[PDB]
Amino acid sequence: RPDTMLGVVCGALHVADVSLRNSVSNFLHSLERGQVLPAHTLLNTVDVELIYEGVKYVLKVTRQSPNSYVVIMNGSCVEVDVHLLLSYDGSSYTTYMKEEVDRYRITIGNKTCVFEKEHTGSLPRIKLHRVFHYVLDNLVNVMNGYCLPDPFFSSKVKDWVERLMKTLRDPSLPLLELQDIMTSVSGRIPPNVEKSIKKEMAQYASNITSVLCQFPSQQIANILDSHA
Amino acid sequence: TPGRMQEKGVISDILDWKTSRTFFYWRLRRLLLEDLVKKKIHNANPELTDGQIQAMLRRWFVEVEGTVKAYVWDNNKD
Repeated sequence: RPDTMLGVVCGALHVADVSLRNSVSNFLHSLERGQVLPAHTLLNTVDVELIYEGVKYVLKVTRQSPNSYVVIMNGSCVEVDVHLLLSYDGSSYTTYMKEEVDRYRITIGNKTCVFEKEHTGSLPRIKLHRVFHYVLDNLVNVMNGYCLPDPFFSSKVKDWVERLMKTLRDPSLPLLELQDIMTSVSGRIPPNVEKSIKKEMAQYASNITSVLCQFPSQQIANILDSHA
Repeated sequence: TPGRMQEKGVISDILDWKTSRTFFYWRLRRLLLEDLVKKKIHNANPELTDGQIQAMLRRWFVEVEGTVKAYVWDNNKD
């Protein structure tokens, strides 16, 4: 059968996920019905107090990014993402939710585990092209107004932002993105344009780590321009 | 006949006389605008051929107004 801390995870994000989307749907009540509800009701944070074998589990759950949900134990941060699809440390799992008045009843396939609602730690559950795109998009998604689970942010963004600025100065970006994209649309390809792109990505690559390496923009556009 | 002519590509379309005034009006005014902007572009960079310029202007349109709106180019008015 299941593992307790997974239990807390799928718990926290089941009640959370349901509540978060519901909170949206409660907003939609208020919006058609003209009620100017206070912002807070959209409910990121969900407060779960769940005593398994004497130890209460004290938690909050905050949706952190459109994919990502963060389970927060006393101000901890463990990040999973959904669509029920679950993404965890090492595997994909199936979860079911039975809710009661005061108990929380989770069935994980053919397996059952039961917890009553009536300590303090964190979980370790943890390329330049995606580190860039990913981290940048995540923060602008943060800063579109999604919110923030805990204090750590003011640290987190500092690391994040050096990765941005630094990898943005790093002239291996155009190479890594033009490698990776022109590799993933390698077919359907006209070889005039392929020998052009593949040569010149290759000797952007030869000329990377030069003090004076810039993209040959006008050149790629012009080639596209004549055979367009 | 025009059907064959058009199909074979030495002309772009068959029109109807009655709506010819409006049609040709809107198209020509924008044909003219296109010429004016291309003149600015050529001044900006002599190496580009007129043809490459054509494509470039369309590309700048698709860029500004969106991939969704490419077809609009064939709408005289917009």
